Amino acid sequence: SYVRPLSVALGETASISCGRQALGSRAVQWYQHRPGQAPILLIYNNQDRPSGIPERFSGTPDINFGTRATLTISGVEAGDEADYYCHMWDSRSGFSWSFGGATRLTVLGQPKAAPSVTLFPPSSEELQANKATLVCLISDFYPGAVTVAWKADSSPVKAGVETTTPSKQSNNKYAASSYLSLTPEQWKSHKSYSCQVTHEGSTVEKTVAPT
Amino acid sequence: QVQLQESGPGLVKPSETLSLTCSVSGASISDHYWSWIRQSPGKGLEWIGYVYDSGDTNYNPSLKSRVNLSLDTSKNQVSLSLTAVTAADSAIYYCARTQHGRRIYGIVAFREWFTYFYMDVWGQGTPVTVSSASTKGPSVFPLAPSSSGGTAALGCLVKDYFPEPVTVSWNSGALTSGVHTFPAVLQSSGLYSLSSVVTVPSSSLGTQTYICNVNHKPSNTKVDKKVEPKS
Amino acid sequence: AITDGELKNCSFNMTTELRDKRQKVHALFYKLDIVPINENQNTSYRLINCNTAAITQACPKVSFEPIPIHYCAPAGFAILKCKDKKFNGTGPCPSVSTVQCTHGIKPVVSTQLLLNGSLAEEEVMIRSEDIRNNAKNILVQFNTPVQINCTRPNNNTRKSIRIGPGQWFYATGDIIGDIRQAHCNVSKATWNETLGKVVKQLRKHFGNNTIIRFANSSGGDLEVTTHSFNCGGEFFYCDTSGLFNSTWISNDSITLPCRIKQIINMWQRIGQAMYAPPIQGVIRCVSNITGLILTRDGGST
Amino acid sequence: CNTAAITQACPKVSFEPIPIHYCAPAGFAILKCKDKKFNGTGPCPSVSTVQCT
Ligand SMILES: *[C@@H]1O[C@H](CO)[C@@H](O[C@@H]2O[C@H](CO)[C@@H](O[C@@H]3O[C@H](CO[C@H]4O[C@H](CO[C@H]5O[C@H](CO)[C@@H](O)[C@H](O)[C@@H]5O[C@H]5O[C@H](CO)[C@@H](O)[C@H](O)[C@@H]5O)[C@@H](O)[C@H](O[C@H]5O[C@H](CO)[C@@H](O)[C@H](O)[C@@H]5O)[C@@H]4O)[C@@H](O)[C@H](O[C@H]4O[C@H](CO)[C@@H](O)[C@H](O)[C@@H]4O[C@H]4O[C@H](CO)[C@@H](O)[C@H](O)[C@@H]4O[C@H]4O[C@H](CO)[C@@H](O)[C@H](O)[C@@H]4O)[C@@H]3O)[C@H](O)[C@H]2NC(C)=O)[C@H](O)[C@H]1NC(C)=O
Ligand SMILES: *[C@@H]1O[C@H](CO)[C@@H](O[C@@H]2O[C@H](CO)[C@@H](O[C@@H]3O[C@H](CO[C@H]4O[C@H](CO[C@H]5O[C@H](CO)[C@@H](O)[C@H](O)[C@@H]5O)[C@@H](O)[C@H](O)[C@@H]4O)[C@@H](O)[C@H](O[C@H]4O[C@H](CO)[C@@H](O)[C@H](O)[C@@H]4O[C@H]4O[C@H](CO)[C@@H](O)[C@H](O)[C@@H]4O[C@H]4O[C@H](CO)[C@@H](O)[C@H](O)[C@@H]4O)[C@@H]3O)[C@H](O)[C@H]2NC(C)=O)[C@H](O)[C@H]1NC(C)=O
Ligand SMILES: *[C@@H]1O[C@H](CO)[C@@H](O[C@@H]2O[C@H](CO)[C@@H](O[C@@H]3O[C@H](CO)[C@@H](O)[C@H](O[C@H]4O[C@H](CO)[C@@H](O)[C@H](O)[C@@H]4O)[C@@H]3O)[C@H](O)[C@H]2NC(C)=O)[C@H](O)[C@H]1NC(C)=O
Ligand SMILES: *[C@@H]1O[C@H](CO)[C@@H](O[C@@H]2O[C@H](CO)[C@@H](O)[C@H](O)[C@H]2NC(C)=O)[C@H](O)[C@H]1NC(C)=O
Ligand SMILES: *[C@@H]1O[C@H](CO)[C@@H](O[C@@H]2O[C@H](CO)[C@@H](O)[C@H](O)[C@H]2NC(C)=O)[C@H](O)[C@H]1NC(C)=O
Ligand SMILES: *[C@@H]1O[C@H](CO)[C@@H](O[C@@H]2O[C@H](CO)[C@@H](O)[C@H](O)[C@H]2NC(C)=O)[C@H](O)[C@H]1NC(C)=O
Ligand SMILES: *[C@@H]1O[C@H](CO)[C@@H](O)[C@H](O)[C@H]1NC(C)=O
Ligand SMILES: *[C@@H]1O[C@H](CO)[C@@H](O)[C@H](O)[C@H]1NC(C)=O
Ligand SMILES: *[C@@H]1O[C@H](CO)[C@@H](O)[C@H](O)[C@H]1NC(C)=O
Repeated sequence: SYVRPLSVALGETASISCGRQALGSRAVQWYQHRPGQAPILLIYNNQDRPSGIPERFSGTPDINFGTRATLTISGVEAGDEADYYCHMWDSRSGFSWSFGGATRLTVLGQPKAAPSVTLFPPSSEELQANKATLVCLISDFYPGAVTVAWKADSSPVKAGVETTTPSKQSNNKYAASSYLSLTPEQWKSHKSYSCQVTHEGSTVEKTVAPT
Repeated sequence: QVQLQESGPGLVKPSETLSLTCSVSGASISDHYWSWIRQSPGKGLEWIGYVYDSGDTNYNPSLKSRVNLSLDTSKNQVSLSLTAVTAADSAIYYCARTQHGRRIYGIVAFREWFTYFYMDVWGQGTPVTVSSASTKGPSVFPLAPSSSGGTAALGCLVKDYFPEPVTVSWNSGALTSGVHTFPAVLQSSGLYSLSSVVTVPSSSLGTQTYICNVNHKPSNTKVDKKVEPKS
Repeated sequence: AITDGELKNCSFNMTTELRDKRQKVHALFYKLDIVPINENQNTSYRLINCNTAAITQACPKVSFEPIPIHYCAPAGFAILKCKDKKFNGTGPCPSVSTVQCTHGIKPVVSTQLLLNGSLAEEEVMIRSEDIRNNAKNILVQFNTPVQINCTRPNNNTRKSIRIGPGQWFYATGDIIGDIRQAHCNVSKATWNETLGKVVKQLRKHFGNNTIIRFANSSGGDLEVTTHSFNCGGEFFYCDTSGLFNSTWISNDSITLPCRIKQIINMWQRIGQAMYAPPIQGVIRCVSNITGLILTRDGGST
Repeated sequence: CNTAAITQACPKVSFEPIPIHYCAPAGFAILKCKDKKFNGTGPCPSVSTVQCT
């Protein structure tokens, strides 16, 4: 149905149990899936790792029945965090069409990264189009949990605010963006506009003003 | 060295015949297996069916009635058809090369062996959104640099459009350093909006003629725009 | 589950210790021990014996392994042992000795194939009551023993379900592990060699040169058609078509399919059937195939 | 009921012990130790023979 969560300390090995355990002799495939990217299989036949896969990942070989197919990851790092699927093929069960229930691996102890905020005033061409949008961009922040509050001078806006949920980038840090839709007259009236981003206990504010 | 490319429409009306195509470059299509997998947000990836090299086919029991596969011998293309699409059928579609596996646990003569498949090579995947909404072209507005030394920030804005995705390049892909394309945001209006910024040195700023190249396949629109400081 | 079943998963209600209470239990059974109660067909089954005779469960402590038994005669009587190597069925035995008790004779109940018996010395022996008459069987005794390995790979389990005050019924517990069927192995080299030595002694009674073929059993059913025997407590029934499938004129081990039953009526017993309690774990027994029991097809050839 | 079955003792048979004499067959004999102070085991100085106890 939905994903089951797993948490591991950074740099310490971890074992991923496999749901729907086998009834007879089995050949298991372990797939690594990142949101939005193509799944990469780590183990095609229990202990067989295709070329290019690091030696840190390993799986249990069904030499004597009664063993439980598990996925062992040594030196757990940021890149390991992902969803892992256990495709089961046992002798008793029939054709296994569905993959296993997802297993969300999270890496604890990751170093926090301060967010890099960049506020952009509306373009002149957008103002000619009789529309205005303030664009607040947040990059390279971990953990990926931020709150965005806009303000005008002092007052908070609280209206016309649209923010993306944080998404992981190739840097293994998150990236989020917020958009404030405004009318060109409202952009010229106020003295300045501020984007406030709160990450953990810290808060960073950037300001832009009309020319 | 095998590469797969999935070319899909990206948008299809509900209750219509969705179709895709899986081009292959590594090896011939008559020597391996070809399987399609779809992944939707909030749901686990789903194996829908593989393609023989000859090209009998089996399909997942859930979608067995609405899916039809086919393999072209003249062109290394694996085509997937799907009827009566709905909002649920929208998801990212992959096509991977599947290999045959034979697990022997008893005496071969009395059966006692099952075939197990595994896909070692995957494609990049093409998204497909199913909705009655029409296509919408993106409005591109340049973001002027903010003007310590010598880092500077400029970029472009891609206003409301539909549907995903949008490809952004700079100088026709001439610049790759300091390029960060943020994920889009879905507004209540029902159109996505994304930004793309580039970090360049203050110096260089003046003048290097930075131009962002935008492309929206469903809208059939490819747009370029210049970015330069404003007084 | 499986697509395109010798054993079946059966549920049914059985009495408990208390007369008023009942219990529902599930136990695995073999196809041979059960018949459908409908044939129309629905799918309610019953035990194969309930229609003909009652049934009793063999106590779990007693063992079915044959041990050497010596038959003795009382004082005033004696037993004469014929020590003639080449001694055929009947006739005058030149070398005779006297003993009070016979050698260690194991009561191995088998069919088709003789197991754990005593090997004939010198040449292999062909013994019959009337070689000219096809109706009478043919006893064969090997000089060199062939080896046969029978196994039940399934890791069965014993389910002890009480069916009354003191009464205990031992049902099969779901199998643990793969589902494989029992089978015996025989070395094709030794069996082809041993079978060739048999045809040489066979031609001594059917002409120094003649066509000698071998086919599978085509008469009777159940016990007479399969190499039935016991092994660790489970009763095997093997198809011997692979062994008697040749034609003679002028390490690649053979395999035999074996099916199992738990309800049996041995020695043509009419009125009493026995339920062999399941044997826990994997079963494997290595036995000696020392003799055979053949029969001609007859006809006007 | 949980362990073993049960049977009702017939009402006519009585459980009162009556004197029983254990006899040995012809060719055998029973030796009775008539030593008053005779302990468990050991040599019995005074011995007699009887066919039944
Ligand atoms: C009476 O008579 C009967 C008839 O004669 C007789 O029947 C026999 O019964 C026995 C059991 O009772 C059966 O034994 C099993 O046989 C299996 C298969 O063995 C053969 O095939 C495999 C696979 O061959 C393919 O793969 C290899 C490996 O890469 C390739 O090199 C080959 O080229 C081949 O690939 C081609 O062919 C494929 C088609 O199959 C194609 O798909 C492919 O594309 C290619 O074209 C070989 O590995 C075997 O060789 C090795 O083993 C044999 C047997 O021991 C040795 O003699 C030989 O020297 C080699 O060492 C052989 O050729 C066995 O796999 C099986 O053992 C597995 O299963 C058991 C239980 O399930 C496990 O406990 C055990 O651990 C084994 O599992 C391992 O392997 C699987 C799959 O690889 C893994 O998923 C698993 O995790 C585990 O991995 C571990 O072991 C690996 C190697 O063992 C190791 O690499 C790993 O690192 C890890 O440690 C079992 O032995 C036998 O098949 C019957 N025979 C017949 C003819 O029916 C009966 O026994 C007789 N006896 C009686 C009655 O008493
Ligand atoms: C033709 O002749 C052939 C030549 O003999 C025959 O081949 C014979 O085949 C039979 C099977 O049909 C074999 O019998 C079974 O063998 C099993 C495997 O033996 C292994 O274990 C041995 C244990 O070692 C002990 O004994 C050896 C003997 O020398 C001794 O050296 C050693 O020190 C140790 O004391 C080992 O020696 C062997 O090498 C093997 O590795 C064996 O397990 C079987 O025993 C079972 O089953 C029999 C019959 O069912 C019972 O009488 C036994 O008591 C025992 O049952 C108990 O143990 C089971 C183990 O799982 C349990 O499941 C049972 O429930 C039961 O447990 C209860 O009782 C226990 C004792 O009271 C309690 O402690 C428990 O708590 C429980 O209450 C069985 O012997 C022969 O071995 C094999 N022959 C040879 C030479 O190997 C062939 O069958 C013949 N063909 C025909 C058609 O007749
Ligand atoms: C399965 O079949 C094989 C087929 O050979 C069988 O192996 C043989 O068993 C016999 C016993 O039945 C063995 O013979 C004995 O061996 C012992 C130990 O070496 C000797 O002490 C014995 O000597 C005497 O007894 C003989 C009669 O058995 C007399 O002829 C002789 O004068 C002596 O008094 C006797 O030779 C024989 O050695 C083995 N064969 C081999 C190669 O080991 C095996 O026993 C069978 N299995 C079962 C479970 O029955
Ligand atoms: C076993 O050998 C004896 C030889 O002593 C056979 O006895 C003779 O058998 C023939 C026919 O087979 C008869 O014509 C003779 O009259 C028999 N002689 C005696 C003294 O009875 C015996 O038939 C052989 N048995 C088998 C089954 O071959
Ligand atoms: C048959 O299955 C039983 C399980 O019922 C196995 O017995 C277990 O063996 C493991 C060893 O791997 C032990 O850790 C367990 O404690 C055992 N459990 C019981 C209940 O016995 C047995 O090993 C299996 N035999 C075969 C040949 O596969
Ligand atoms: C039956 O099983 C026995 C033993 O389980 C087999 O004897 C083995 O034979 C091999 C040669 O193939 C030897 O290497 C082993 O040492 C033998 N083991 C023992 C215990 O003697 C025998 O070959 C099997 N027969 C068949 C037909 O499979
Ligand atoms: C088992 O017993 C219950 C209660 O007596 C009864 O309703 C049910 O039909 C029985 N089922 C079978 C399969 O005998
Ligand atoms: C005997 O052999 C025939 C093949 O000619 C086969 O169809 C039949 O099932 C066999 N029957 C027995 C009892 O072995
Ligand atoms: C007999 O052997 C032949 C030739 O190998 C084979 O085709 C046939 O299936 C065998 N029949 C039986 C009953 O084993």
